Amino acid sequence: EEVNRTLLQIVQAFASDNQIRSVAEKALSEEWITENNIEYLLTFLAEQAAFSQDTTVAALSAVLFRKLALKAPITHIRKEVLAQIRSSLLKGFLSERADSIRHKLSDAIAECVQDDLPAWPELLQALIESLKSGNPNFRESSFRILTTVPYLITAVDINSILPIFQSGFTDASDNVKIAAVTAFVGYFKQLPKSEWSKLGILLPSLLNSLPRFLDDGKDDALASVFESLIELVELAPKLFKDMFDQIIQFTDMVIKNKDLEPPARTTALELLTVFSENAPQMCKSNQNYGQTLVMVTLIMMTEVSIDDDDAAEWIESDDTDDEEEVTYDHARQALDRVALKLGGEYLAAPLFQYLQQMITSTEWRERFAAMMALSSAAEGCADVLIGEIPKILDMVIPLINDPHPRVQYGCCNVLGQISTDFSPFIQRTAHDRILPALISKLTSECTSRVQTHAAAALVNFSEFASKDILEPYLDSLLTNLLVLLQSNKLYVQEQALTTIAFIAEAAKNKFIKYYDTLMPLLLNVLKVNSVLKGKCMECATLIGFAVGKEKFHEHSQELISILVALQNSDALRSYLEQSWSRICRILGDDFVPLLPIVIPPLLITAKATQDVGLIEEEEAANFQQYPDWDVVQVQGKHIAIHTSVLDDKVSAMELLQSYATLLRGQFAVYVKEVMEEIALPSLDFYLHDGVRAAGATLIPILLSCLLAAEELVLLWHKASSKLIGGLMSEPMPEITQVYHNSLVNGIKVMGDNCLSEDQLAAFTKGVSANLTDTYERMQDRDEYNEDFTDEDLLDEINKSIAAVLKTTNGHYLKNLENIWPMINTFLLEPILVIFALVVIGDLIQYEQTASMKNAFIPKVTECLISPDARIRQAASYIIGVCAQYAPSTYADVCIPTLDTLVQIVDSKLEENRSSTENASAAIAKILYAYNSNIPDTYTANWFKTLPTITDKEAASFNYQFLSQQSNISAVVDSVIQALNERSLTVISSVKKLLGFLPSSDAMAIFNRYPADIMEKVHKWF
Amino acid sequence: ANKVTKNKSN
Repeated sequence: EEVNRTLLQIVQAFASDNQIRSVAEKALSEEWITENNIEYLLTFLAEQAAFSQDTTVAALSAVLFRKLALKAPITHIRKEVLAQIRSSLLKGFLSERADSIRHKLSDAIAECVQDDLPAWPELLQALIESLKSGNPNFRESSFRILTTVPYLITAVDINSILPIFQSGFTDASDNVKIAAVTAFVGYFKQLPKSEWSKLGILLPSLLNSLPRFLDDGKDDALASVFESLIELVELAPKLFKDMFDQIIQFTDMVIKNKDLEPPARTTALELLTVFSENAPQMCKSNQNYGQTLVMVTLIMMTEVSIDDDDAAEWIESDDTDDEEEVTYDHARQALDRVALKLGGEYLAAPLFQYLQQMITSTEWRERFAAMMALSSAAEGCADVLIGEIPKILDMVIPLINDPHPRVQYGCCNVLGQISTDFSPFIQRTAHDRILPALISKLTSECTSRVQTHAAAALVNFSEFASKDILEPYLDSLLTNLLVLLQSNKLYVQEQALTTIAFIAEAAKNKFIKYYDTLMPLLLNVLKVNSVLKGKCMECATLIGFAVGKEKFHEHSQELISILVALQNSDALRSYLEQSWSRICRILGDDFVPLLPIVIPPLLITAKATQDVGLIEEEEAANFQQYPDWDVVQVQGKHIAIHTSVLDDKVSAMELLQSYATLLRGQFAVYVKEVMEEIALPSLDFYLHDGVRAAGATLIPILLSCLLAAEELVLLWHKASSKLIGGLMSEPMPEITQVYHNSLVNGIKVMGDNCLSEDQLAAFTKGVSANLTDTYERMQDRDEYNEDFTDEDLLDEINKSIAAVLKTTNGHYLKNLENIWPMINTFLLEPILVIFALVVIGDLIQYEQTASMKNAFIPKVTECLISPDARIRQAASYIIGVCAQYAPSTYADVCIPTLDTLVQIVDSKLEENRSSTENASAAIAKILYAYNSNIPDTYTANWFKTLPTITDKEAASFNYQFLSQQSNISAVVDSVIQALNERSLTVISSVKKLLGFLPSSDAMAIFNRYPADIMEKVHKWF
Repeated sequence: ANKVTKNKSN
């Protein structure tokens, strides 16, 4: 009795005042959640939720019990008490409770069902009977429990559970249906695939139940069902195979019914779209999918400016998206997503069938839709469309002058989108059509929105246009954009500025002659609307970099004085930082005196802490609404992380990094500070990988700055050690790669013997944990379903090992022995194989490997003739390196294989020109090691593999060997080719050979060579 | 803001 009113007072104190409520909070956490009181507390809260006549106490207790029962956890609760808790929870559930309390009871009950927990067959019985209750809330609540605890589905007899769900799908109550569908999908969510076939057979009942929602006009409930179905498509797309046409046709039917509210229609579209992302082969094998998908997104794209045919409201607004045009926005993203998954082969035809027709409609909305659809699809359909580019402009460009301004904006949109998506080929070949088209829209004759969008599209075009292509168009581009600069509308001016900036960036030195007109107009705008000023300083400094320092000097001082005023006076802050940074690229070392102005603010931003809020289950989701926040669950609990702030930290770190890169020795004074207060702490930012990576790349660059100008040695020890330590903790494979790369770059900077023996040992463990977890993730990649990330990581591990070998000067062989099992497993899935071979090549570089000759040559010799070029490459290099560093413990292999090599050689094609060049070098190595001991055809074979133009270290050997007939023209050319291709003293050898021939015989060899390479030849000989 | 692009809520 006592315990009860203590606890009762506490929980009642929760609703309320700080004092009474804080006393209760402490009491709960410090006194009641302890080994000694936990079961009393859980017992209490279960009893309150079950029996309390007060709504709020009941609700709260149910929630608290749920939370605390995890943490306990339920497993360490005494059997007698579990049972009592179970029985009261259950009695409460079966009693008369408000809906939301039964929900919370259900959630509490779920915490009491567990693999290790004793069977609770009274629950099973309660659920079965509740499912048949005439009270919807009982039925709904039971499916909810089967959602939280899908294992219970396995526990019921299969012939009971099946009709339970079938009744569920078909229930009179919407709520019950939604919960049945939720429970049904939850099963697949939670259980192994080997359990899936047991409920999979229910899919047709579910699909067949769906037309009922449209009959009754229950579209909100439809949307929820569509959301469950979307999750099921991501889990088991192939389950939908047999009834694919029916679900396609159904989503079609919903979307077209445009008396329905948006949610049913947007979720139906999503359902359709998501098949392309999870079962592409399925979509592609069915012409109906593509046709339906195109047709419905085209319908939805026309849903703009409704009830406003003149677009007055659109004409009058800024250049942002109208948040009321939801289905339009959805349609665009969907077409884009499917095009990107399926390609043009499959969608262009159906797409264009419709566009040809919509371009000609008298309804403007359809002519617009056409342009926006093309815009959405062009990237994904590039494989086909990139070739039919005159045809596309023939459709679009006529519309640039449509009576309706929104159709015009639409056409500008396409010219913009494709300038990006088909770049750089479109800039080269359609400039003569695209630029005049966009330039004509800049005139003040057109509407603000159109002038702006045409100027936006000129950013897309410019980004990939060489200065020479833009040159004849600059005066025209510029005179027009100046007028836009004089607009009354802020967004027109802001666009004008950005377009000029980016045109100047592309124009480079060709912009020098426009600088005197622009620069004063820009200075005037600044001396006077935050974004205007920012875009204005951005325009100024991009012009500055375009024209170079000398020209920039006519206004740099004044510009700098304005920036100072601006900086010390929120989107502006970021334009300011970029501008200062760009001035540092212009001014070079002359920036040094400005570091004390510019660096302090960067230090503040780059010192941002991992802004975490240890957060509550409910209190998430709505925290998630904000683009600037995310929530995850890491080790059970919920964490709110301020994402934007951490993006900004990265951006600042990238600027510090770029100052350090440009200023070299002159940045040294900041190295210790940035290293200890920014780079290093950033590795411990487990919630944001950008930070971790940005911290990593900063390290070698900081070291290199201090080098150029004891401390250095300390910092490197600290930095390398945290890098190394990151290898055994870092969860994200892409980051792990950055660390290895970062070590490589560190080692390269620091030089000889930069690592200590313990570090070398700690590295090895990290290398092993990395290899182990890569193996484990990869041995995971079906009945129900249709990774360079991994390849890239292994690529870099190769580099770090190599780098470590080199700094240790061999000594790392010792440590390298511990991961030989690991290496060996890899050697005998192509990516792991390539890796292994690459490692072995490095090993030999430092005849102490005999211990393993027998363990690998069997696989290497196999690999030589592999269908895979990357394997042959790595293999041959190994055999060649054998004859170089281990001449004698390897002969029985090298000379036999030698015929294999003459065959692998025979190939000379971009994709494998690299592999055959290694083999070529590999045979020249064998010919060297065992020079007059060979059974000589060989050398004349080898020669016919010249020239070597791609692999540099290979080329380096071959021409060294060449430097030790009427082959004379092929001798020379073999060299000119290597030089000219910049792949590789053999010159000295050659001049002597040309000595052995007349005036006229000598000259004639170069007779084939064009002017430009004869310039080089003169400067080589 | 301030090129021609397509947005993304996937």
